[PDB]
Amino acid sequence: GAMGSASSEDYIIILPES
Amino acid sequence: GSPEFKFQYKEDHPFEYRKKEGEKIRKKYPDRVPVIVEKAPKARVPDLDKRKYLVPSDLTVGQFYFLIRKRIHLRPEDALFFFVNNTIPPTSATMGQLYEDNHEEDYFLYVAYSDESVY
Repeated sequence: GAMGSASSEDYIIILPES
Repeated sequence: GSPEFKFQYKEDHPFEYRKKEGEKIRKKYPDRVPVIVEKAPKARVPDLDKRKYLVPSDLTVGQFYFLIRKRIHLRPEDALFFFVNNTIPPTSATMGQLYEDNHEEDYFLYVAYSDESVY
């Protein structure tokens, strides 16, 4: 297939400004 | 999309999608690595709504273990073991060290956790 998203793929990032 | 709670075997089959996802997330966040979160059998740990996560490569394994220990609110005497793709790295290593050792054609990193090591 050929994806056509705009928003990033579903992944829970754990990186605060700290 | 929609949330789901199934083993890696689901994404183990669509090699084309697993690669596309790894490729997109690698370019979106190259300073981070995609990690699969899975609990092993015999464990005695609470469940949280975490299946697919993204962590920085520079994070030390000991620090990463601590964040998850505090996240599951385990007692200090409660045993806890982590296994990144069937291997046990030292707490002095970093997410980038194991990510390099685990470099695959899919670019995904698998992490398991348990109270006791029992296959």
